[PDB]
Amino acid sequence: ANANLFVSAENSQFDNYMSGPQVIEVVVIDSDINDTDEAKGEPDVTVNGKVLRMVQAVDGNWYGYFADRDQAQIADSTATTADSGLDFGVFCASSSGTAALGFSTTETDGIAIPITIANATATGNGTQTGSSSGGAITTTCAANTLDASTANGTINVVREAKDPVAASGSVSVGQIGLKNG
Amino acid sequence: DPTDEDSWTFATNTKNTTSSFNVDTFYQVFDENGASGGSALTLRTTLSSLMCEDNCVLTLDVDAQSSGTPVVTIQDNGDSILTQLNASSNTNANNASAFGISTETAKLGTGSIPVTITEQGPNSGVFGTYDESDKSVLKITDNAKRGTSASLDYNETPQTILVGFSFASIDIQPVTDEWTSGQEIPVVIVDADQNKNSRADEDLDLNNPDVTLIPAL
Amino acid sequence: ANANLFVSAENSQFDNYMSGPQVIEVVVIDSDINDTDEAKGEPDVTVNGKVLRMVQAVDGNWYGYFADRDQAQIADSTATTADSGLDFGVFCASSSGTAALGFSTTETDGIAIPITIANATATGNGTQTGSSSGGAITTTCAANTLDASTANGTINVVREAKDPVAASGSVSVGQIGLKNGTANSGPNWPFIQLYELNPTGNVVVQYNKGGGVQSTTLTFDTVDQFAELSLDRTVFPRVSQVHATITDLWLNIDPTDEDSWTFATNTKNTTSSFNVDTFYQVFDENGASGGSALTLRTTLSSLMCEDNCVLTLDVDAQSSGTPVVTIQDNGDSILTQLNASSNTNANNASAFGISTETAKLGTGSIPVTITEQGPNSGVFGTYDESDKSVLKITDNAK
Amino acid sequence: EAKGEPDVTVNGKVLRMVQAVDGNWYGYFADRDQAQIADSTATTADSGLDFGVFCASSSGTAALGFSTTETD
Amino acid sequence: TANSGPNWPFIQLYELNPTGNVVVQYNKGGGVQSTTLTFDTVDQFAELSLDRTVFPRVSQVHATITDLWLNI
Amino acid sequence: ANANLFVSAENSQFDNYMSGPQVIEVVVIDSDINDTD
Repeated sequence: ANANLFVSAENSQFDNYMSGPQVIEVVVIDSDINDTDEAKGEPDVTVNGKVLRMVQAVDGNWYGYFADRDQAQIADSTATTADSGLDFGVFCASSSGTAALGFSTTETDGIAIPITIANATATGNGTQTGSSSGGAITTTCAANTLDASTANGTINVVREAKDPVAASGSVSVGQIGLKNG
Repeated sequence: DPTDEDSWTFATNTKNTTSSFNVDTFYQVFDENGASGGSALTLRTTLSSLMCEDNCVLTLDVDAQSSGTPVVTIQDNGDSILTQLNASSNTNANNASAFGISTETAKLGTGSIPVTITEQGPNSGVFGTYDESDKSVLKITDNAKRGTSASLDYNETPQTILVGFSFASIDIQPVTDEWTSGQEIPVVIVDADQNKNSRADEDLDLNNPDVTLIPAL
Repeated sequence: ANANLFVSAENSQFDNYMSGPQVIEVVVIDSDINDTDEAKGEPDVTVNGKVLRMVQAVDGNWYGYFADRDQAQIADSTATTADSGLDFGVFCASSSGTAALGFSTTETDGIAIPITIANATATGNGTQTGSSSGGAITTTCAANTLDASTANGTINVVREAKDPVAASGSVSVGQIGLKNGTANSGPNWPFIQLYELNPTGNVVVQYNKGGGVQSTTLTFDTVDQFAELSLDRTVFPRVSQVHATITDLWLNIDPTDEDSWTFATNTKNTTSSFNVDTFYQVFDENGASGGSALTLRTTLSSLMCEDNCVLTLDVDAQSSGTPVVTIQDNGDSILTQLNASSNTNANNASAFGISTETAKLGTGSIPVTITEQGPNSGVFGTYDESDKSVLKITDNAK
Repeated sequence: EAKGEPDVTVNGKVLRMVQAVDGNWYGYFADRDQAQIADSTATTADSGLDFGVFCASSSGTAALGFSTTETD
Repeated sequence: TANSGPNWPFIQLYELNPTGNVVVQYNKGGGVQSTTLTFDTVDQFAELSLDRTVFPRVSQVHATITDLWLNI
Repeated sequence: ANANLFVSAENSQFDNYMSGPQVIEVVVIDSDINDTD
């Protein structure tokens, strides 16, 4: 398990394999950045050399969730009703990170946010259901996309998530700037 | 889910021959505490594209030799909501095709034996049909015949569920050479037919009608 | 004990068994969430896969209390007067959590809150006394139920509860939203969450944290295989103290307090109306009143007692005319010589009784009191802290 | 910062701990009968073995401002 | 206000068993610390020692008393 | 990689060579100065 980095797929029994539409949790536990009332720096975590953005939680631990792009899209197409079966929520482009989450997600292939689309435009508002075949995600998401959402928390593949650290003094939500924690 | 306890529900009846019917797999039709937790959505035609290699499908055959008496039935437990949809007096609890899920009757209705498994720990990868009270979804029928069997399949490797009886042995064990007045010595019975639960310790209580035999002096 | 999860029933001596109407305390102690001025997230704790709601206290620890649904209901039916005997207070439905406590309790079989019912309606106001048989709890509780309550703190099965953390700035009462946080005298804290458990079946308590999960498994079964009595010596001289120690898991109802039990043990009282009986908290651990005496003899079968909840005594076994054992007051009981006539003396065990409770614990019917050696030990004794036993050998014994 | 009181027990009963300026937690206890017997010698206040004034366990909330109910 | 105020310090009274053990526990994450003490008469640890055997005419008599009981 | 100083061109395979119009990243990671408020 190393010392300070924990990854869900790290299992000796299964020889560190992962497969299918599964989500992988990355946790950092370290005493250097464990405080929640001071603005310590986000820990620098990468998968295949690309940056993984980590949110601090109330236990003083840093969380991040990732999955394969095509498997998330293919699995999400089965979820015909929202927040049931394998729903990853809504597929947004990498550029949408700043407008939707409030921080940059540009070194990722795409993000999956738990909202619903009210105004199903072709461009500015992402894809609710995903593609049965998969591929590149190109539809973007904006700030007006979040406010118009009529049902939050539509992700069903992660259900037990720790509370993001609150905004006090110098500290932002999740210590990295989530718009709603 | 890496943070939660994962629940899966299967349509396993391999002898439902209705043209519309197919063996199928569903995700989170229940919770780990036996709540609703959402609708049932088809996964059968997509399992090829989600990296499934003969390992995402559960099938069951209640009567393998077609003797007329079904060996295995299904029952409710603490991690599922199963209901007897045919409540007619003409049938009983040994009819596996008389159970279904009430909220999801298109694909998990009468016939099409629904079977539910639950994850033993948030991020373990080990699933079971038992609940925390040790009550399995799958039970052997009360009128089952010796020698007959059922067949359960995961990962395209079937296993037989054989029904059999066990010879018993009783033996009083005197602590020393002679049993004298005012001394407790053990009496030991070995009969596998009274071990009806492998996850629980069982007592031969007079008052329980389902304990069929009790020692007597 | 794992690292950060503590469950009361976790005892190597008794092999993690639990039985009867007992309440179980779950405590989380961790340095990651120990602060009380910041809004840290409730820790994620489940029993048999169902959510356990945890309140933060002033020591920076998270508490939750649970019990079997049917055993709480059956035991509560014995408590005929409020806040005496085995009272769990009032039984509310799962939906009532939001209206009564101020937060959701929907993944539970029922909740037990410490109030009293003023307006005993059929629907909107819960059950005061519980069912002798048990079953599903369907009566609901509302916000107007709390306000109309005329006596708060009626739970007697949990008596030593830590103070809920106070509401300052972003922080709510108990950090999860209790509507009134005065412990052991208020209408919300403590409260017991009811779960339907399987006799002879396992009970699993889990805590999910970053870097791995802690579990504790318990067994729910009759526990007469761990129960025994020990005496201090083999042979007793004439004015000796008889120091009797009882170990019984079943007798530790309160996980936070020192449990007191009182017995009518005279097996030769032959009066037709008389029966050997068991009473709960007729005294304190400090020898105070601590409530009335309420019958448990006809209910012990339904509370999972298998030949292990009954104390009997025979003062003269060989009927020689001289009684070997008598009884005396000590620091953990209030015993009185009701026959104070000069014609009798202190060797007459039948001349002692309890003054406040004379129907069933009067003259004759030798009352015997035991006290728990530690809040959550399960080891009881007749000795007090001055080493004065209740049971003494008579001066003229043969 | 408002850190939680550490959980300290004597013979299984809770000991209430006060924080001091050195960042340490303190508590003081004694046998009940010995304090009472010794206090009877102190006929003038704040001289000899005076423990001050003896209060009941319930008095903790009204006098100190926090609960002392698991004490004698 | 310490040692001149009405609340600090204060002593919590406990009923203890003569010739019996007294156990102090602290419960923290990752294990518990315990310390056990005995409550009994302590005249078996008490003695007086003098600095010398023979004393000349204007000597100091240096007497040392060790007694657990005397440390109130 | 030392302890607290990271330079992009530090590659054992290529023997710490650099060439051409390339940009080089220098990163300092230390717990003494890691705060941002």
